[PDB]
Amino acid sequence: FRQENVDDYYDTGEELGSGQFAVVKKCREKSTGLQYAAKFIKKRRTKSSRRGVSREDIEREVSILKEIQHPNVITLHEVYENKTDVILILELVAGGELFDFLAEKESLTEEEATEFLKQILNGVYYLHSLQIAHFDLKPENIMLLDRNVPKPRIKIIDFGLAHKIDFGNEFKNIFGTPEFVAPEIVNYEPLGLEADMWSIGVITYILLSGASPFLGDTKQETLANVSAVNYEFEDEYFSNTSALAKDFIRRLLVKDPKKRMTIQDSLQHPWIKPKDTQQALSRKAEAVNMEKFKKFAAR
Ligand SMILES: [Cl-]
Ligand SMILES: [Cl-]
Ligand SMILES: [Cl-]
Ligand SMILES: [Cl-]
Ligand SMILES: [Cl-]
Repeated sequence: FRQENVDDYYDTGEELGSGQFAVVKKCREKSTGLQYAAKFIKKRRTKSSRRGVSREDIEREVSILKEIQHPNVITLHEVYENKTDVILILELVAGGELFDFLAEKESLTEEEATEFLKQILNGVYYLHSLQIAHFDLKPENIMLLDRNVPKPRIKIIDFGLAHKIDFGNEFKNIFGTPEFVAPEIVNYEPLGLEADMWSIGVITYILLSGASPFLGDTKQETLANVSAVNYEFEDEYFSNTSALAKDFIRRLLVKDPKKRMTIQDSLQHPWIKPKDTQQALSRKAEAVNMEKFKKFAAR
């Protein structure tokens, strides 16, 4: 990584987000005027310290980011390192979270929802073609490049949990968001590209209903709901939903990863690519709107 002072080359500014051991700031490159997002990742530095990320996990995220180039995945521009942090200069994605943008609309049909879902599928299809599992797919990691344009472009971000799956599975404990992780993550079982497909099922469920399918009243209950595949198309939220949409979701929310729909099959599923007009017109049904997001946020 570049062992120089990032401040010699960039002006940094507004914080855009921060988790544990990472903060993301807006920045501008002095030599070009172009804007980026700078992600400062705290290194733990010593193996016995608990005050940061393993420099090896960082190395993994950077090596994956350097390989990927696709219009629905975030681009890596440059990497700096100082004694305390590794700093990723990333493509700036400023349009906000997809679901926040969708919460502003009065109405959304299934057909409209698939135009955004298809961009997610396209990005994940690229990743899985490279045998890369993202492992942290959830609404907050699905951003918009520009929310004003007629067809906004989706960017998948945050490759902090992403792994190359060269053996078909990896045996590592993944600490993801309970609502969105697959049962094999909850149960500390071997993990593959299939885990992303589960997360896509959860995102799609929310995309049509405004409700979270496995969200329980305690964190452990949510994890148990996931492990038991306990969800329902509650008629309060899925009254309008087409059978094709429910079939697409049903084929992703499957406990056995080997029986789950693949990214390739999901792109060929009739809900995504209708085979006749009867199928296509069933996607005129209502997806999520402004009132469904607020009906479930009321809990
Ligand atoms: Cl938000
Ligand atoms: Cl990270
Ligand atoms: Cl095992
Ligand atoms: Cl069901
Ligand atoms: Cl299959």
